[PDB]
Amino acid sequence: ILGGREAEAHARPYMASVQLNGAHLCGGVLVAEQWVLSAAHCLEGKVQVLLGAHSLSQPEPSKRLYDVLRAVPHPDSQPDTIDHDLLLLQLSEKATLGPAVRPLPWQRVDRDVAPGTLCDVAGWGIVNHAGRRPDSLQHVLLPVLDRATCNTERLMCAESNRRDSCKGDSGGPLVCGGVLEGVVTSGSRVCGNRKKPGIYTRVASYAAWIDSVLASA
Ligand SMILES: CC(=O)c1cccc(CC(=O)N2CCC[C@H]2C(=O)Nc2cccc(Br)n2)c1
Repeated sequence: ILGGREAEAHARPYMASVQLNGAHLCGGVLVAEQWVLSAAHCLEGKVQVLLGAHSLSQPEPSKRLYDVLRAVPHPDSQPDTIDHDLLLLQLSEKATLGPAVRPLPWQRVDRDVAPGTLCDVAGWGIVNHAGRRPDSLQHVLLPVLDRATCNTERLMCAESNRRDSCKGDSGGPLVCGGVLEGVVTSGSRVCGNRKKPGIYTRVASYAAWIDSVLASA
């Protein structure tokens, strides 16, 4: 997160760190007891998911790491494209739920969020252009852009004027009126430059796919 603030410990109880050989790689969103949604290129052998966390290193009563049982990228995702950039991860067991670990409802109705609406993006991605990795969760509020300024029906844009998502925030949520609307893209892009808006996959565009994966296993 660039130009943001430190999040309040555990106030975003859906927030997941998606980790690869022990280190944070991507954000994620607890959407059911045993399913975290992230982005497709968050994949590249040993994948895990930390729930209930504010600090990645420090001891917290709610922190729980989990093994991943199944990794389901969207079938139409490609390693070199930003389309269909979703990934579902089934956890090893169902998450121990509490005030600090709670699934986030996702938008099932396929209407765009109103342009100008500020939505909340949280993550452990880089906080500057030198690559600094924060210990504790960060967030920033970002105004949503109309479709034509964005320029897919399946993607949505947010302003990137200093305040922005960046490397390592990929796969984490964009939240608007307490509902998940967006998942941060996992393709490379310049951050912090108002002329290159943030890109987030509209989850409502993929209600059929998600369900069809959350039916099973
Ligand atoms: C969303 C966006 O603005 C943006 C910009 C540039 C780059 C990216 C891509 C991105 O992040 N990834 C690609 C898949 C792995 C993940 C990553 O590289 N994870 C990571 C690496 C080092 C430190 C940290 Br913390 N995380 C997104």
